[PDB]
Amino acid sequence: TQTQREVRNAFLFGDKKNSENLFIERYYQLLKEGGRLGVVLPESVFDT
Amino acid sequence: IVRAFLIDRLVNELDYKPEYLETEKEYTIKGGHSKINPRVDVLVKDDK
Repeated sequence: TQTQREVRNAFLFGDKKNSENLFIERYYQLLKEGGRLGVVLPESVFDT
Repeated sequence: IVRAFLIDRLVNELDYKPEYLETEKEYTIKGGHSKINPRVDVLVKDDK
């Protein structure tokens, strides 16, 4: 609860309780223009 | 000194989380006259 409330201002989809997806937003926040991203995301990102 | 005491009392006596707190926030919209772009002394917020 407290952690979710403390982080739902720095992410667009912080309200949604899918905190696993927050990492992709953090990946965008970290990568510079033209950077490369490689992840091991599960299938739920792709199909659900 | 008074600013530091206010910060201490707000974080501890007023039971407000230190993350929800800002000290200096410049405003070039000329919100009054403190500096060339007047700023704040203490600001605390909720989850927004």
